[PDB]
Amino acid sequence: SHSVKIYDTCIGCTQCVRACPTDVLEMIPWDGCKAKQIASAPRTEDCVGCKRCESACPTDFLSVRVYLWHETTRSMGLAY
Amino acid sequence: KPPPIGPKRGSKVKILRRESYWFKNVGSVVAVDQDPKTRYPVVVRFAKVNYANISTNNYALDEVEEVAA
Amino acid sequence: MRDLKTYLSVAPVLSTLWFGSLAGLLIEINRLFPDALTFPFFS
Amino acid sequence: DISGLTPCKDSKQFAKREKQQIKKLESSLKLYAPESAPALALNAQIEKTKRRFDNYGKYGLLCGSDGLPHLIVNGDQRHWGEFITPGILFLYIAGWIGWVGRSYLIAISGEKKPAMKEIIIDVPLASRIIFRGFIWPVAAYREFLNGDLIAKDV
Amino acid sequence: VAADPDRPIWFPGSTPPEWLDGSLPGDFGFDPLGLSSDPDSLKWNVQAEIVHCRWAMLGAAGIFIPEFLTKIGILNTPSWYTAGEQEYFTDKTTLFVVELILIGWAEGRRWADIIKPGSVNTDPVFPNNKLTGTDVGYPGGLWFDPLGWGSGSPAKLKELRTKEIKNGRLAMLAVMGAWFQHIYTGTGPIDNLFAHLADPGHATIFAA
Amino acid sequence: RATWLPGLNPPPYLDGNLAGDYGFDPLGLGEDPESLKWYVQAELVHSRFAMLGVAGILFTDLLRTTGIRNLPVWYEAGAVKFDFASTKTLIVVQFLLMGFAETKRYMDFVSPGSQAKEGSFFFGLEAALEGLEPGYPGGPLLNPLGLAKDVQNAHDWKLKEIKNGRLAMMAMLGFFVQASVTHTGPIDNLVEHLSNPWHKTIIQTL
Ligand code: CLA
Ligand code: CLA
Ligand code: CLA
Ligand SMILES: CC(/C=C/C=C(C)/C=C/[C@@]12O[C@]1(C)C[C@@H](O)CC2(C)C)=C\C=C\C=C(C)\C=C\C=C(C)\C=C\[C@@]12O[C@]1(C)C[C@@H](O)CC2(C)C
Ligand SMILES: CC1=C(/C=C/C(C)=C/C=C/C(C)=C\C=C\C=C(C)\C=C\C=C(C)\C=C\C2=C(C)CCCC2(C)C)C(C)(C)CCC1
Ligand code: SF4
Ligand code: SF4
Repeated sequence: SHSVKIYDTCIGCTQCVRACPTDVLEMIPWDGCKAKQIASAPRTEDCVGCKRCESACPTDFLSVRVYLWHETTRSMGLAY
Repeated sequence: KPPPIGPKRGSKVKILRRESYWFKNVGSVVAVDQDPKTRYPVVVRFAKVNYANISTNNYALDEVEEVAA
Repeated sequence: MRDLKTYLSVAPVLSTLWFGSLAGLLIEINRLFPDALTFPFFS
Repeated sequence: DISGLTPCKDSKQFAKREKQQIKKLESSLKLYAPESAPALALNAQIEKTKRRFDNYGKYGLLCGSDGLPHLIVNGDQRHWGEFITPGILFLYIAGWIGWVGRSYLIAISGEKKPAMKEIIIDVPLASRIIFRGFIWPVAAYREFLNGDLIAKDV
Repeated sequence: VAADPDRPIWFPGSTPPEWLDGSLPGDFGFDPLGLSSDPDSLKWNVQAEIVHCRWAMLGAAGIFIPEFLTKIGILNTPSWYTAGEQEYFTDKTTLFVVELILIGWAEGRRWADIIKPGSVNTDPVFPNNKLTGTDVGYPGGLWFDPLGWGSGSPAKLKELRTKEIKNGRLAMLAVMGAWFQHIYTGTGPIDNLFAHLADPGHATIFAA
Repeated sequence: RATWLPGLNPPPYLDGNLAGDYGFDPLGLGEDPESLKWYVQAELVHSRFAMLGVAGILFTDLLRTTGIRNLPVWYEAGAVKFDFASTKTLIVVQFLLMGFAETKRYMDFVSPGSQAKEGSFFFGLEAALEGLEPGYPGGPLLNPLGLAKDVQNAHDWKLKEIKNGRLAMMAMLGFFVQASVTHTGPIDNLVEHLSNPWHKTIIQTL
């Protein structure tokens, strides 16, 4: 559904995923920062698009980035 | 090199990154990650916050340029 | 008091002081010099 | 006599506006005694109206067919009291406001937390600056020549 | 300017404020609102008290002495309240401008003396002249202090300066009393005094 | 020194070595140094023109009021139709000549060596325009007498100049306003003040 992307400006503060209410994100090891971790987005099918991840990305503009795309029943957040 | 690679701690620096809030604005380098594998070591501290109420951001060495002052 | 003057210098208190003084100025001008459409001095 | 407008000192409908407003204020004047506060205030407003109309007559205002003063802005020397002299009078004050504000923001710019000086207005600083905008048309001109009016990008 | 921690205060039993150490000439600790909590605010209010006191003493004299030597020590004075309506050898707005130009000189020298403690002591025309006043508000010069009484021990000077402002405070009170009297009452102040001394009961502020 | 009101320090951007300083710049106009230089030359020229003005008004009105010559009032003096020449020609001639004067003064202010070096022909006089100073040109054309041959060590002369000129400028503003609300000459207003000083002032104009 939605296309979440994490760019290489991430500092690995784990706010993107601790804010994400649908388990879309997960921190993985990395070698590009002092924290040695970066966020990944495997479960984009569970992405609703609420952008709580990028409302918590403390960078110049953003490192995590949500692109609104094909909306399915779970990205639209329907219990019916 | 083990000696510093980037600007000095306190060197007021300009941002050449086009997507940042402080583009073509000066800053104040508070730290430079001397690890020669990180992509954006230059920790800058600006005076005025961005839209997310943040005054600091990591920048690269090529995305930064020190002023003549 | 230093803090009372710090509060009197705050933006709304100083704004209402400034605009009360200004409004009294323009009011007394439009009472002493009412109904004014043209500047007749060196006209 | 320009733009097809007769002056107000020799207009008929302007005097008719005068007479009509005076009769309107006199119709509201035959309901009180001629020595009480309402009648005195009505007579004061009446004299105010009459002097108003006579002043608009004597300044050379141009009253159209509707009988109201039509201001001329084109730049006619007879009608610089309409726009150009009060326009300069405006721009002098407006640039005063802007210049004292700009010199204030530049004054607090070298502060540790400048924003608190925009909330808590430093009245001594501004008051020392509040008269510095009296000379704005020359100080601003020099700041433009010296390069201090407009900032540089870096 | 020596402190007196156990001086008599305006309101005995109360603790006077910290910014009134007893140093000043006549500080009985009367500052409930805190209008002199700051040091510089206190230094300004001191000279304000001093000059309000002195102007009010000159005012009380020029009100009551022309009203005492008019009702009994027979003279001819118009009044103190309606003296501004009387006419003289100058237009009313003219001599106001003249006394403004002449008083503003001295008051600007005072402004300088308050901002800079010693700046205006040299006569600008004759710099050999001088005012030998170290204390702000008390210029020890010839035109002000020719008799040499404004000098000496700081304790005698302090008791003399509190004598000064003690007379001046009730002078202020007396002048605004004459104001409120000539407003509430029709006649003048000394006539009000005689009407009070005739019947202290049925002569007061109360009329109903 | 004595700077224009005691109790105030002079601004640090002007002090001492300047023609009659006295430290009066409360509105921060001489804060920038080149602005101060331009304003110094402006002041000197303004004061000298104003001094010539006060002389040409006071002298003419001494001749007029006493009755030595039937010269016109300063107020109504511009519309005198001269027989040999017209005002329409005089404005143009003034424009030409005072342009050759003031533009030369300017090009010296921005470049002091100018007007005397190369191709600056003024009837072969390319030496009297040496300048020697900003605001104090010197030379046989401009100071024939040469009372102040030196100009840096002539602080007394320049101080006298600038003080008399500040006072002449203030007197010219006096002539401007005093004779726009009273519509007489300065000498008339003076002898009106020297008859009954306490009854003929500015505020005795109702
Ligand atoms: C922007 C549009 C606009 C414009 C252009 C005007 C213009 C005017 N209105 Mg209208 N008005 C407007 C909007 C507008 N109004 C609105 C929105 C309302 C509803 C709030 C009104 C309600 C209204 C009423 C009810 C009245 C007016 C009046 C006036 C007149 C005011 C003249 C006056 O007293 O000034 C005189 C000048 C001053 C008050 C400024 C003085 C400034 C000080 C002295 C500093 C200047 C001196 C300084 C030291 C510099 C000197 C030079 C030297 C020292 C350098 C003028 C024609 C009055 C009038 O007479 O109508 C014709 C009137 O009765 N207006
Ligand atoms: C002209 C007014 C005036 C001023 C500026 C001062 C100033 C001062 N006095 Mg003095 N004083 C005055 C009049 C004044 N006094 C009079 C008239 C009395 C007798 C009633 C006193 C009795 C007095 C005592 C006993 C003491 C002082 C002290 C002081 C100092 C500290 C208090 C302070 O901050 O006062 C600042 C005062 C003002 C800013 C004036 C108040 C203004 C508000 C608007 C008043 C409004 C209410 C008022 C009651 C209405 C007046 C009506 C009137 C007709 C009765 C300061 C130097 C103390 C000190 O250190 O002594 C040296 C002290 O111990 N004063
Ligand atoms: C030096 C101070 C002083 C003195 C001696 C007087 C004296 C007098 N006043 Mg005036 N008065 C004063 C201050 C003073 N007043 C002030 C500050 C005000 C403004 C609030 C007034 C307002 C006033 C009015 C409106 C009237 C009088 C009247 C009178 C007379 C009758 C008394 C009366 O009606 O009680 C009223 C008294 C007061 C309101 C004063 C309040 C108390 C003051 C502050 C006490 C002064 C200090 C004192 C010397 C020391 C304490 C004494 C004691 C505790 C040991 C009397 C001659 C009346 C009159 O003319 O009748 C002939 C009258 O109509 N007075
Ligand atoms: C200067 C003055 C009077 C001056 C009078 C003059 C020149 C009179 C001149 C004339 O009469 C003549 C000669 C002749 C007449 O023909 C003409 C005039 C012209 C009329 C009065 C001041 C009069 C001043 C007065 C009355 C001041 C009262 C202040 C009080 C009570 C303050 C109280 C407090 O401030 C404290 C002390 C401490 C704080 O913490 C708490 C509070 C409570 C706020
Ligand atoms: C005459 C007239 C007219 C017209 C006019 C015109 C057309 C004009 C134009 C004009 C123009 C075309 C202009 C432009 C400009 C530009 C610019 C670019 C500017 C800039 C400026 C600045 C920058 C400034 C600033 C400031 C000041 C000085 C003030 C305050 C402060 C500040 C800082 C804001 C008419 C007929 C209608 C009417 C009458 C009048
Ligand atoms: S919020 Fe942004 S910077 Fe923080 S861990 Fe997530 S992607 Fe990285
Ligand atoms: S948009 Fe919402 S669901 Fe999608 S990754 Fe961001 S926080 Fe998680």
